[PDB]
Amino acid sequence: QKPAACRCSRQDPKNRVNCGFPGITSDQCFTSGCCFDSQVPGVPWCFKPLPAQESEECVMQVSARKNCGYPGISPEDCAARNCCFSDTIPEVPWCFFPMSVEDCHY
Repeated sequence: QKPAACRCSRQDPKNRVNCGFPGITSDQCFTSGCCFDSQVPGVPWCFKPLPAQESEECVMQVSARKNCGYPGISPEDCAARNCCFSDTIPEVPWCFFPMSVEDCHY
């Protein structure tokens, strides 16, 4: 169902991964659980969204993560400094700064 904007907004157009069959409409794309955008040329207009998070300020591409914790920092201690926490991808910052959800459009 319509992924929230930052899951869409926050991806680099060159890293979009196709979603939907070809000629799928805005609505079918969004309701397929993907992102529609018809303003950037040359890239998929119906693409898969970023993995969600509890807060949308924490949603970005793994590479845009700036470290905010330290090896082993607890999810509780990571929250105390008002940082995001995500232990799903290995070998990247599990505690990183969030980014103000505002750049986030469709």
